[PDB]
Amino acid sequence: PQQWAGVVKVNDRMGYVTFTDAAGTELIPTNTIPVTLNARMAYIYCQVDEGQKSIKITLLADPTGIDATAITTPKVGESGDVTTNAPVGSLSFVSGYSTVAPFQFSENTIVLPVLYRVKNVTTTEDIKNELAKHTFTLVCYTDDIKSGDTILKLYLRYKVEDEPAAIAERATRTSSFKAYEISQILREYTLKSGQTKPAKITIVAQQNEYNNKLEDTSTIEKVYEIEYKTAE
Ligand SMILES: [Cl-]
Ligand SMILES: [Cl-]
Ligand SMILES: [Cl-]
Repeated sequence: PQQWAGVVKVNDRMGYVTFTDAAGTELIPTNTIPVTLNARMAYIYCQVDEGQKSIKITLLADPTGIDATAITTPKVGESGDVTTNAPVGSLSFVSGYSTVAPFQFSENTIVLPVLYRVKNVTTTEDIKNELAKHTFTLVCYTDDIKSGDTILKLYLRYKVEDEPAAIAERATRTSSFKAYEISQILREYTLKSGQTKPAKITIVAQQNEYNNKLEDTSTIEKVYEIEYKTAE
């Protein structure tokens, strides 16, 4: 009974939820309690049921939604823009037998692995409340897109909804995947560049390997690359 965890698209199949992996295989839950996850994208932990385009699975944990917001705005300081107030640890961590970095899920979706620092809380309610304070927004500044541009550059804007000193104290290591539907971004990129698709998407992050202080001399900028692929 092979086991697997990973990022999947969430399907609404006439009211029942199924999933689709990055290879395009539909994963059909056979759990006796219905899946009720309301997300566009998810992280699941599962096993393949015995008796082998669709595979029946048993979920081994409650599915987790991982949707995050991608926006376009013309430049820094305009409507919808977000100001970073915390550094990530990295946009990479260990998944399976290797490290994973920002990657392409489908023509419409990309995924950021985020390694970051949270407050040390212990009640289930508190942990859930703490996690909700962290928002990872990808921003495309459309004024920066010029005619012919083959590179789509996105800024990770990471905001913690807490006071500056409490942000600085966070030290508990956490990992999460964040999935971004980027069709609207791609549409705007096409209109400004005249290109049908970018050769690559770049993700620009403020990260700090040592502490959670944004204005620390250890905070660096790091650019992660995604080679953008299509069936066409
Ligand atoms: Cl569920
Ligand atoms: Cl509790
Ligand atoms: Cl570049």
